[PDB]
Amino acid sequence: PDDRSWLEHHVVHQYWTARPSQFPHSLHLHSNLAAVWDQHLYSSDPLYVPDDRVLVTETQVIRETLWLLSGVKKLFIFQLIDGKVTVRNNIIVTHLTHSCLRSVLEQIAAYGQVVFRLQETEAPFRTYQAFMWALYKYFISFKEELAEIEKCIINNDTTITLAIVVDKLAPRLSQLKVLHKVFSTGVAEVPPDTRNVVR
Amino acid sequence: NLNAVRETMDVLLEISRILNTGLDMETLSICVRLCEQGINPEALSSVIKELRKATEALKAAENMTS
Amino acid sequence: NLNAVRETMDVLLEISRILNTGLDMETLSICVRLCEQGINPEALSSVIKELRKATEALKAAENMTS
Amino acid sequence: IVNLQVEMIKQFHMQLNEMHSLLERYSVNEGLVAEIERLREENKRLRAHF
Amino acid sequence: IVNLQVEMIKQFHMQLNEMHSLLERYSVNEGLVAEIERLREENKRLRAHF
Amino acid sequence: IVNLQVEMIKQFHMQLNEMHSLLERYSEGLVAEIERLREENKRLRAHF
Amino acid sequence: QKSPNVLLQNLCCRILGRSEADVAQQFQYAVRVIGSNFAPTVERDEFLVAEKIKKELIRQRREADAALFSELHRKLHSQGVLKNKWSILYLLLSLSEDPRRQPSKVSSYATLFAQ
Amino acid sequence: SPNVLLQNLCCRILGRSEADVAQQFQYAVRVIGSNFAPTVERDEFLVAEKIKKELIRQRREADAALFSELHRKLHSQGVLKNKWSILYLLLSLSEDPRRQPSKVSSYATLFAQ
Amino acid sequence: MATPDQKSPNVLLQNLCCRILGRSEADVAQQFQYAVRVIGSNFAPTVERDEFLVAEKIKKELIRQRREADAALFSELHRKLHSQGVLKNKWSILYLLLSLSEDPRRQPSKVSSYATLFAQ
Amino acid sequence: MATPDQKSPNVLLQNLCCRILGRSEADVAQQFQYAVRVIGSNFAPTVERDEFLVAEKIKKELIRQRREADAALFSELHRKLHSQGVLKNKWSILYLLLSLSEDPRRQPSKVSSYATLFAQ
Repeated sequence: PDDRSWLEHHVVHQYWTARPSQFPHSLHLHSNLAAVWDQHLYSSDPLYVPDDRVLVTETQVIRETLWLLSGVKKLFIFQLIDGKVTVRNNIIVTHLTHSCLRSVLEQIAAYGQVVFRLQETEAPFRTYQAFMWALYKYFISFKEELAEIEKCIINNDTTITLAIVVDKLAPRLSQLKVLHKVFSTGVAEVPPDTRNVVR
Repeated sequence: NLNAVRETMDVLLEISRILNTGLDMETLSICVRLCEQGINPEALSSVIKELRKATEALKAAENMTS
Repeated sequence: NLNAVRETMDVLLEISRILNTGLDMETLSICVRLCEQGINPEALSSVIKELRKATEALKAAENMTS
Repeated sequence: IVNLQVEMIKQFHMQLNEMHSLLERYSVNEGLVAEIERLREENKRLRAHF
Repeated sequence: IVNLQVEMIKQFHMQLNEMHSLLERYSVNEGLVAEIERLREENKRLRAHF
Repeated sequence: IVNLQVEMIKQFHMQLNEMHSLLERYSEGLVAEIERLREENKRLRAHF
Repeated sequence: QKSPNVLLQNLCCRILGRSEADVAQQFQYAVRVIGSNFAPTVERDEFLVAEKIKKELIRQRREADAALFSELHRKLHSQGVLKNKWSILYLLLSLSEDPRRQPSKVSSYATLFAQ
Repeated sequence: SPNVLLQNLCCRILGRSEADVAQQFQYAVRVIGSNFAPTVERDEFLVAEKIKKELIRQRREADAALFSELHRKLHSQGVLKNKWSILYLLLSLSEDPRRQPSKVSSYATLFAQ
Repeated sequence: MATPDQKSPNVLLQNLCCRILGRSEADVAQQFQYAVRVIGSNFAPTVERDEFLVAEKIKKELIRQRREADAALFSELHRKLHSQGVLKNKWSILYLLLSLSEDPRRQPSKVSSYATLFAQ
Repeated sequence: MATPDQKSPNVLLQNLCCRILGRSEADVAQQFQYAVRVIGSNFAPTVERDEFLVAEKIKKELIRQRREADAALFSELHRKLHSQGVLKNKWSILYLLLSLSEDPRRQPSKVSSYATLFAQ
């Protein structure tokens, strides 16, 4: 286990495991904004009981976000409850406020929930088969860009921030929003008991 | 009050005798006074049990050494 | 009287064997003598359990040192 | 439970007394302290007599 | 169970205090050091007076 | 409860004995030091 | 008003018939027990303790001891001298012995640890 | 003396000399010296019935009959003064052969050294 | 993680001891040590960690003590507290309060002065 | 045939402690001593030594936790484990698993930092 533990320390921390991975971070105000905010909260309200927050890396958050956007189910940070992607409440990042991170992750989770509903499609009929095929082609096109982003993240040569990733996905995110609305109207709005001809 | 205390002590002695407690008049009176003065009955009972156990151990030691 | 003691010891050994108590004739006789001498059965049971645990620990130690 | 508590307390008291006696036996510079005091008294007597 | 816990804590405290007192009484070689210093001073006085 | 009490008493006894042995081990040295210093002073005097 | 400790010591000396010097270990054990936190007595209610004692005596077919206990309890209640009747009743119940059951003569084996 | 008899019994059961069982003897002396509450049952017949029921519960009906016969023989022999106490002890020390002995984990041996 | 400058458990225990005993912190040092020992001991889980179960138990206990009005008041106060949502650990506070309830009819067994005898 | 050097229960317990704490064996010495004290303590026999009885108790406990699906899954897994026959002490492992089960519905009573005081 010692050699394996050394690799495990050097192969990316088990933070994705429920074991708390403590990672060293800069205590600079701009870099320790989460810690400074915790300190201010601790200083300001004598009734404030510190909730257990999980520290996640920004790169780790980005990777998990890409995996969610890649349609992966059973994410650790974003939990799927009743088909709704929900963020785990005990997650914090060094550079974001819990509320700000929660808001951004909530927007991402809403788009992920849309994808998830779209991801569940079985294709039982010729028209539904064609819609599935087109959806698959769209998802392929999106996964290509997602894989390129993941490759750039893996190279780790350049600072990639969540804002940069969101901006890169902005056209794709707009296309996804339009597709979600169109799909909801074309399929989700169709009553289940409608005749296949009527559907 | 004195007559009542004497009657209570006599009643306690009679109860001990019927129950074969092994308490004498002085020990029974002391226990009654302690309980009336607020002594925890569990502490008093433990003390009485320990004294009886010590007397039985001393009698067993005297019979084993003789 | 001797025949009665022998019969009682044989019955006790048979009972221990059928019940898988693990007691030998000497240990059973010692336990019977202790009970006849007034030993508290709860204390005796605790002692028997502790003695069995000690015997198992001693047998394990003897097997490990051999 | 009361009987168990009382027995445990009695055993604790007995064990404390036994430990006191054992520590007195094994710690026992007291005899050495007494012998040093005796040697001090003898040296004081030798100083007074000289 | 609460009573048992409290009794155990009380017994632990009492035993710690008893151990402290026993160690203070029996370890305390301070008396032996003082008596050795006294015998040294008495021998020094007996040497100066001789 | 009886089993717990008996086990606790046994463990207390064993722990007391172990602590006694450990204190004896951790608390002859004086005699050896005295002998060494006596040897050294006698050697110094003889050499001198 | 002799302190409770001195009274308990005198009581122990009187009951055991030994000098204070011969009961030092037993005195220490008693002091440890009394100062030790003890679980609440089985019954801390005078009427509940009396009813439990009556039921236990009737179940053991000890009607004479039950009648004697009832008479002593009536006398104690009418006398009104004791402030904490429940404590005395609990003590008496805890010290009760079945007269039919031959006092378990403390086996000489207890002497082994006395030395 | 009862103490010497108990020591001999311990030595015989453990198969070790008296000097090797000193800690177990001390533990036994401590257990015996503790004040015990009165036993639940001091009646020979109640103890015998409890022993019979316990033997029957282990589906050992033959062993239950053997136990009842041995108890009858012991009662008629009149050698034991406290039949109820001995019967209660035997019942308390009885082990169900069907219930796998909770094997004292080897881990206890680690501290023995 | 918003940890209010919560004076250390030692300081809180000292303040509690001083308040309950009515003595200064310096006079409760032995009691402070006892408190630290008690607090440091592992306690079995509380009988009930459910707010509604604790409320029902409190109501039943108050009714058994013939405090039906106090039971209704407790239920209303509990509803108000639950709606307020200020407390993070409602179950713990409810369990503590239930455990600390005292029957006014049962004369407090005045802790005999005798406990002081063993302190010497 | 040199049965893999299954390090003695003390060494295995030390490795387990190191794994659970995420620290080296040298950093868990006090915890190792605590473990040795616990392991040397006499533990009462398990309530149930029957594999099928233990499985039924687990199913009942899961049903009490309103986990009926988990109770069925547990019964099926227990049947499969019993049929596989790889484990020598099925009753002991079942008792361990029952002791280690955690109720997802009971909000974790966040262990007050004060518990660390006794850890030293």
